[PDB]
Amino acid sequence: DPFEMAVKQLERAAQYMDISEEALEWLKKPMRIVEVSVPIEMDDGSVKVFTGFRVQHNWARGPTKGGIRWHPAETLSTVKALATWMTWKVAVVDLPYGGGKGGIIVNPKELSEREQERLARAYIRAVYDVIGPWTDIPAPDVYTNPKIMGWMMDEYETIMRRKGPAFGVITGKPLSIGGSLGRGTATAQGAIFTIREAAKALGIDLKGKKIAVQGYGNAGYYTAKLAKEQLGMTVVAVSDSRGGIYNPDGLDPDEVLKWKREHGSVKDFPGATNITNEELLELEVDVLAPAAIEEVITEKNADNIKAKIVAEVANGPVTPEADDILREKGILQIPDFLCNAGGVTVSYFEWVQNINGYYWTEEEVREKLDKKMTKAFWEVYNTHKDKNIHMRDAAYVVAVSRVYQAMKDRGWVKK
Repeated sequence: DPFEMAVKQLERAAQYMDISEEALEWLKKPMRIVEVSVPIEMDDGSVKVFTGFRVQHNWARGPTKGGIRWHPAETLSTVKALATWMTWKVAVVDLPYGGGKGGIIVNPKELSEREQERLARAYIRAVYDVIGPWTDIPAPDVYTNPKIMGWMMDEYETIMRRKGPAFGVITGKPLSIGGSLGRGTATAQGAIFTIREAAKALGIDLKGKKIAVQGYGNAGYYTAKLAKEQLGMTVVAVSDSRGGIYNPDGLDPDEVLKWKREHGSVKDFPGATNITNEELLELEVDVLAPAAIEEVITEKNADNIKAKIVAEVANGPVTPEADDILREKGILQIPDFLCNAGGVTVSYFEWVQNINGYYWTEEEVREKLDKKMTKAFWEVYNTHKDKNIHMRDAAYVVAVSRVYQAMKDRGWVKK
């Protein structure tokens, strides 16, 4: 059970900090869960009803934030756990946000464009009473895209009768309608900033060093590319689901992406030796950035990791036992929800731009993301050094401490 795992993680985090029992009990339960029926008209004329969710875990720090998932395997427990996880994600980077999450149990591959638009509009019509620019701001997620986000924003604006900033009700919108610059490279840019801060903390100069990226999707490719130009590092290995490649002299991320786009995979790249993901994770490098399927570092390969810095771009790619093993080896790990917090930070920036009615440029968005990521990483690392605990635990302590302080300030909990 996902919610049980989230609650267990929260209890483990509370073990390393001084938090009252009533606050822990408050945080173990989402503050509002909304389950609604989503009726749409199919192209054949029949009416189908889908199950939609909108979980608002906590809003002590501000309006809740979280994406909407369109997956056939969606469950209320998964949405609750992801909302609980969104709370700490926005808390670690000091955003004025709470935790939220949505989801519809639907297979979008079986739905046409008109049916998808009807589904988005009906979901907005169903959850309008619990969402808003200052109440709950949805976002893109798995199997959802900026097109659906724009449809949802249009439906919300139609229902609201344009009485306020309807652009700010939802993030990830297209640039033509309340969109924000720098959204495509948000996660990779945040990961690069955290990697640079980690190198500064460890005293390593990344100029001319080596990086290996596990996973070559959007985040992985942009991370490798970002690193290559901004950090000056040498990309020596990238991998895909089919396989991976290695080159001591370095790989060009643009050429690798073009070859992957042409042939469907990064395998058989010219001048590169084809390798499997398992030895790619074990390469002698300085930075390792798993940006693919989670749980890639376990008991089998934990002892064989030779990277100095492990930037968990993906969602929890390292098991807690592997976490302890790598910590014993002196390898610094950037926590998963801290390394990839650039996306939510850029969504917050988009919300600020929509609320204010004034839109920034690429440079400003990139200067603000730099400040936010640097401050969050340094706070987490200072907690690491002071409490002599695992980085992951330090980030959890920071997030839970911020949420607990916000709850105490409102008077929700008296201890």
